[PDB]
Amino acid sequence: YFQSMLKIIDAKVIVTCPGRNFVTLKITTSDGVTGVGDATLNGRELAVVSYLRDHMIPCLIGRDAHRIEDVWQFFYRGSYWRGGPVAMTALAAVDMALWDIKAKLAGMPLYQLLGGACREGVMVYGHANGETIEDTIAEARKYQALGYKAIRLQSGVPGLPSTYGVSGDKMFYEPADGNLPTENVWSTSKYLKHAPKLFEAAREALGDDVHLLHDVHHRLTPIEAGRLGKDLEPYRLFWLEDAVPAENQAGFRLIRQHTTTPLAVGEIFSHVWDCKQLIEEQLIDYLRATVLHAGGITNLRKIAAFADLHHVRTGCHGATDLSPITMAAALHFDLSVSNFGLQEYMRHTPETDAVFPHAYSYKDGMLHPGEAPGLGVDIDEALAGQYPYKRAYLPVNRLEDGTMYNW
Amino acid sequence: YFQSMLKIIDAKVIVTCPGRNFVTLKITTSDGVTGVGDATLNGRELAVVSYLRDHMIPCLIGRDAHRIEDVWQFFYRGSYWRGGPVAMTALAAVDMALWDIKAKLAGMPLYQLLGGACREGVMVYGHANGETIEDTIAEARKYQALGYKAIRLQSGVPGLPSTYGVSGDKMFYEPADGNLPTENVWSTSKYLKHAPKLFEAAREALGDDVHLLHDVHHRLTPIEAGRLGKDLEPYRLFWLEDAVPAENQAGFRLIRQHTTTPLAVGEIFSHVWDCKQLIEEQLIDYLRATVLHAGGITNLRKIAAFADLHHVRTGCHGATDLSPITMAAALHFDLSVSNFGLQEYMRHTPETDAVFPHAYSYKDGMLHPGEAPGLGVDIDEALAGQYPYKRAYLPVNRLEDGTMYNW
Amino acid sequence: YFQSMLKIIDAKVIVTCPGRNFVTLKITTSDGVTGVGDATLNGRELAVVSYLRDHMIPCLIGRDAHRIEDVWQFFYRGSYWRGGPVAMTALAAVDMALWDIKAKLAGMPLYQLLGGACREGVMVYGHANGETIEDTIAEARKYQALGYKAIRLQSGVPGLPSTYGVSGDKMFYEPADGNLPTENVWSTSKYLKHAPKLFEAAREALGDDVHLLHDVHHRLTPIEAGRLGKDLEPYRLFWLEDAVPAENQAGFRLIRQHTTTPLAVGEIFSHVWDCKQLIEEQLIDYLRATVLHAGGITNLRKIAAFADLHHVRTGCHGATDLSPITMAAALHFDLSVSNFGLQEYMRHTPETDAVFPHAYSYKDGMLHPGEAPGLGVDIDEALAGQYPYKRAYLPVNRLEDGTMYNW
Amino acid sequence: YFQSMLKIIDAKVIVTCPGRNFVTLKITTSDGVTGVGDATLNGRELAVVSYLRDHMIPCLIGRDAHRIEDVWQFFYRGSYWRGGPVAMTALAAVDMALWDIKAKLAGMPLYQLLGGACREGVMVYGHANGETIEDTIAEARKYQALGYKAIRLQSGVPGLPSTYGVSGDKMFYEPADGNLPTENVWSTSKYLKHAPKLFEAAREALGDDVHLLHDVHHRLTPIEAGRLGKDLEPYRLFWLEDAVPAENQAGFRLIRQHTTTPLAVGEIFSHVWDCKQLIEEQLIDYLRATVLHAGGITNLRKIAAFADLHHVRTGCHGATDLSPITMAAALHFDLSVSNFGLQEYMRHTPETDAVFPHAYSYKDGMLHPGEAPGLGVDIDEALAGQYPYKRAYLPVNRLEDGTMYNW
Ligand SMILES: [Cl-]
Ligand SMILES: [Cl-]
Ligand SMILES: [Cl-]
Ligand SMILES: [Cl-]
Ligand SMILES: [Cl-]
Ligand SMILES: [Cl-]
Ligand SMILES: [Cl-]
Ligand SMILES: [Cl-]
Ligand SMILES: [Cl-]
Ligand SMILES: [Cl-]
Ligand SMILES: [Mg+2]
Ligand SMILES: [Mg+2]
Ligand SMILES: [Mg+2]
Ligand SMILES: [Mg+2]
Repeated sequence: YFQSMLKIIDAKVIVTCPGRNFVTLKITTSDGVTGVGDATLNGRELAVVSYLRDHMIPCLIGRDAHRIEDVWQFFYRGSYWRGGPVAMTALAAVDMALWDIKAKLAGMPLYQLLGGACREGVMVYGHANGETIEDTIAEARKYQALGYKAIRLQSGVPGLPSTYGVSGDKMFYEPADGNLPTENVWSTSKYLKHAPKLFEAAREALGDDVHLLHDVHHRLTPIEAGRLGKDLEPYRLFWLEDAVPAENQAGFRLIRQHTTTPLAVGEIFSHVWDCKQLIEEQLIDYLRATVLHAGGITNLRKIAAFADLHHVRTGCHGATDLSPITMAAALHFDLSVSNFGLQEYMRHTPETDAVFPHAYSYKDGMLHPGEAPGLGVDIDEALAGQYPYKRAYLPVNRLEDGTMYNW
Repeated sequence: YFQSMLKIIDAKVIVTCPGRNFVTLKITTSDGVTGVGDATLNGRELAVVSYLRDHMIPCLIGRDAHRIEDVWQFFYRGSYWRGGPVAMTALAAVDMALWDIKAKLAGMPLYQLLGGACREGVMVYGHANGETIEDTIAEARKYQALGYKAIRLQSGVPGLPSTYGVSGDKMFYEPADGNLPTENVWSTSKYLKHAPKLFEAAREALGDDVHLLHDVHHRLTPIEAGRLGKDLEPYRLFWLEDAVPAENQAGFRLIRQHTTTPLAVGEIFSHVWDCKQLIEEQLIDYLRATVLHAGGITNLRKIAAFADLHHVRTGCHGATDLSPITMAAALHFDLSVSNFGLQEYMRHTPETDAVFPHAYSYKDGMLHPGEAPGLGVDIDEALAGQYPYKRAYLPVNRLEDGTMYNW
Repeated sequence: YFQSMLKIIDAKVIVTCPGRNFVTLKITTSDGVTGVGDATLNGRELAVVSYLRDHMIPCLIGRDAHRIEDVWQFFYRGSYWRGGPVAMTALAAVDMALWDIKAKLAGMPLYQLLGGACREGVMVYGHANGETIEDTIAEARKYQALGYKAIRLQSGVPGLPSTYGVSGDKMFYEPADGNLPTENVWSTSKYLKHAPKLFEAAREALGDDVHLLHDVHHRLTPIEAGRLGKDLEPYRLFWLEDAVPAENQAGFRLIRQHTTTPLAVGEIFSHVWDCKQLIEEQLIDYLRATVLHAGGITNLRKIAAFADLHHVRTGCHGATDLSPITMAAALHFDLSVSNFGLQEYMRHTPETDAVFPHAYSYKDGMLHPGEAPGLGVDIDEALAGQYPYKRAYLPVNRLEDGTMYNW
Repeated sequence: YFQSMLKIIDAKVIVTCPGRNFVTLKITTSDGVTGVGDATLNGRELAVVSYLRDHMIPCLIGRDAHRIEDVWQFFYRGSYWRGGPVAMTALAAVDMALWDIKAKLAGMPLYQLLGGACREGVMVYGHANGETIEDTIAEARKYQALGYKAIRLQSGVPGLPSTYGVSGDKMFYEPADGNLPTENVWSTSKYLKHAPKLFEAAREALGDDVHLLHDVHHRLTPIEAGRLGKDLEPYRLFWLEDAVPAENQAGFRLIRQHTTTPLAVGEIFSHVWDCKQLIEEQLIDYLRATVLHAGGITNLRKIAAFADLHHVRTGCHGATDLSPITMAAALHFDLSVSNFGLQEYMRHTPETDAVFPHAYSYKDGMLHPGEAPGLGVDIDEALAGQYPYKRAYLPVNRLEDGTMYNW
């Protein structure tokens, strides 16, 4: 035998909007084996397109496709300016595509390369939202009837025109809805009094077996989050998510000091450095970082092993802005990681599913990555060409006095 | 006078199964004085048999039997690969047997060498289990009627086919029941809601004088354990045991931060290094490490003196898989240690008692080691020969999704 | 496609002594694909044989061979008594054999599953020993002439009959040489004055390009190690190894405080818990834990990712008591791990190489795992049968006054 | 068999001055077996006499002599006002006498009850003092010629009439020489410049094999001690003792930060609380606390086990004001403790040896406790009656300006 080099002979970025924007990388190797990776960065999509097309891809051509770790370190260190959502999301696409290729050459679904199956499927949660508590609870009943064992509840705040998680969309939430960003208004005090009522009513209506989750969406200070967690303790939430802006990781110390409600954070994190203190101080229970926005399978696996030393479990973000390619990768990761916690699942539109055909599927409150070789996913480029990019921004949020705040 | 060397002239390992597996070491010295030690490691018994027969014993022959500490350091450091349950359990058998010999030469029950009696007897707890709370409480009444001042309560979790501590055995629990390991299924959420009801009903039925204990059996995360401890505070438990897997000792910081329910851990520990942080940070109230699995009388005494600097008391593990030889040693230790907390007591079968005749006995919620010279215990080798080894494993435990978990 | 279960249909333990004792596990799957793992625990070999044969293997038969992580967690948690050198070495054999199988099914050398190659080969060091400094330096010149870029130097201590690393063996050191353990005598003060002279002369003779290493072999206290490190600073050692017994991990704080000589430790570690504090406090530069004694490829990879957060690099132990099966596994690991530091290499005897035929090879100061599918190694069972087990112990070490000490 | 109570039927305190003051406790049990303990508190002797005669002894009469630990806790907790040199020295006499009795009943020298021998004898150091460096070195040569492997050096400080350790006594130092306390004058600056010259010359004259020690005698601040330790590093002292007054245990942090010279402290300590921080922070290498002044065999053993977790070794104080009864006890302790470091040995006068006949003896730089049953020591009461108490105080020390300072 000889070392086999499978050269990368081509790599391209495809942009499509089958209901929302998605950016995809497709790598082709010498013998025609291809791999794809998601590179979608909601609301800043084209920055990642240029990062890939104009800078990374020309360095990728002609490389040995087998050298996954080396390529990862090459782009991570070689950019000189290190990390960040654009670079790490661009790197995630490369990593996903190379692991797709690796598993195809091995003749196995990717999870078999990552340690094999640790569970029979991946528990998911869906998204119950409504303008009132009553509407939110009605939506949650539908998720129960659908076999979901875990449900995130989000309700409008009385006295506020809008809040995170509440829209006309039922089976998903699709926030990037402005040709310019939608402006929202916020009151912490109104929200803090209301949230516990939501869960009080929800437990009464829905019973104790179902797992209930809530996303604070970055809107509190640590002492307010400690209070909110404490008020929510009687309802035993599965997690309370993104309670406070987390750049200052020590901010979670006060929360942890004042409540036993479990804490989750990090859908926006792009590297281990965004959560190292959170994890090593046991300040959170679930890490929400994803293969898409934190640098691929390669990096998320490393982070998850670190998390497992500190009683932290995975709770990967799963909003519609992560394409089916991310979902495939995420599911191979979730099926094989020992310290799995929960997987978010917002349904994509039928058009998105058709552009990104995949083997994964839902059954009885669980997703499963399927048994096809590779990620078990691809892009239909002809169909993708029928849905041109359309600019869309995430909303922003301001205080009652106009102060710029967190959405 | 001259230094007297009492040479070890023989040492052998006897395996017997008078109801369950037991491994025993018997050392003979030049003048015929013998000592025995327990070497039983539930579910991995024969690994310790080989560790002793094939490696340790040949180094033991011809040594001065008086040099207890030196022999201890010889095997502990000399194995090169240090500690671990197999090695420390093997070393525990040696240490117990040498202390048996030492006390016999001194003409005294062992506790007289270890500082003398500090109490009139050793308070014990027994094991009330039942499929329902009602059955568990009925079992606890029987223990009260038997004079037990302390009782561990364990109840089935509704919606779960089985849980730790609950079986058809009443006066004891005998888990190693599989020719292969029994698989169990687990739900933390079902358990967390149920456990407090058990103790609410138990206090109402049983009154406030009796000490009530609970064994979580490794199944929670620190934040869940903090919650469970908090929910149990109104019932004033004597201890809440093995709340979380303890390899990461800092994990107990969150528990201690959120509850005043007293904490116990460590039946599986094999050395001081498994609990040094727990003790020095005052993260626990009772250490459950035993003479059998943490390296004998010599080492447990050292650990207990360290524990006494930090308000930690002994709460030695006492399941049926510790033979009467361990029980004898444990009782000499418990009677003489100043910072004694409680001793676990599961009754052995009549056949086990006959194979291991002993002076210790139960009366009015207490055990006492007896006044015979030595440990006050021996093995009847002829009777032991009538009960051949039979393979039996401890159960395992998995989450609802198949994830490998803690039993 | 369907989930493919490749059942384990057989597993056996083979013991052989082609120059020294080796224990091997061989797993056979339904279609005849086999994998092997090393289970050798120097000086306590047969304890691991029984741990595997009598307890683990019967649980292994009929399992899905693809489920590597699940099997790992099954044995690690399921033993109930957790970790320890016997259990983790037994588990390492299972893990190595399953990864061998996985890579064979994938049609790839194992390193391709673990991230691909990160380097063109694996830098090694050899072992220069001699009774005097002059003899040690003469031996080091031979290693230089052999293309070794890194060399460990160990010299006799004047006034002491023997010391670690110094024997009649030149291309390797084979300590387990007693039908009972050889007793050695030790003086720290003689050693502390002498070691720096060794390296002073060595730099003068050998130049500055070559990497020089030293193994303290557990013999100092932290303040003595700080002094020794300081005295060695002018000679810029690659690492100073096992300076102090490391059960108390905080012991390395004083060393780190007083010297910039790089530190390595952990050939004896069996799990991440033996080094978590060392790593997270940046108290060491190289972790010496191995796939053999710390629970296989699966676990060492996890530990290495943790190490990479803290500037720690791998420096895997490589003495002759790790069989060629471990070496193969270690090399696949070393080639693919990003934070590689150095690999120890003691040459095996020709008879050992013949019993364990392998693809890895040495060239110009580097080893390379080779490109065969799997680990690239196997056992020749017929030849192995010609070399029956022969009992052999590691030496022990005592102070000048007889006190039991560290070898 | 029945529990045997050996009642204490009498206990008395004998005061004698065979060269210096000694206080002794003698306990008699029902069958005539007796035990003795030292209660000497240099310079405050009669306070301990009254503490015993007037308060403790009447509570002792009629107690079970076998209950060593219980008696210890009885006096330690029961005094209400806890610890202190008077109470703990009084308690030490009781503990020594009870352990003497216990070993006599067992028919063994005491070390056999405390774990057996860990070494062939107990390394000691003697006391070289002189007015000049030259005289000090001349005295050290005599100790070498006597087979001492370790020697404390103390020299006069030029420009100062006197300093600690320097007197007309050669084989010992006998400071309590005032019918009122002798006043001394002190200059730290003169001392700091001089001490390193002493050891520079001493190494040159005496060679590198011999262990050299120095007693700072409480006279520096931490930053000065750090400097002195640093200046002494080239001469590799065995220890630097009592560098700073140690009530503030954190004071040793600065020393440890600035020097690798090993540190010893604690001849004056009366309980574990005087050194818990020193030990747990690894701020010292040798604990100097003794069986006499820190509460007997029972308590020193506990402290030594704690010390062994932190790389601390025993370095028991051994000045002439500890009677041969303490020396006997100390030697049984030193022979049997695993983490032994060194034992101080100042020779008693011939008259003292005759009043306190004993089995221990010196040979080749070592003491050995002997093989007689018990402590191997007694008091000759008739001879003791020939040497009436004579008041004698320890010296005091003041700064050049009159400021009260530390002797
Ligand atoms: Cl493109
Ligand atoms: Cl509402
Ligand atoms: Cl046997
Ligand atoms: Cl082990
Ligand atoms: Cl019930
Ligand atoms: Cl076999
Ligand atoms: Cl030499
Ligand atoms: Cl009197
Ligand atoms: Cl006092
Ligand atoms: Cl002078
Ligand atoms: Mg969110
Ligand atoms: Mg338990
Ligand atoms: Mg080594
Ligand atoms: Mg002194």
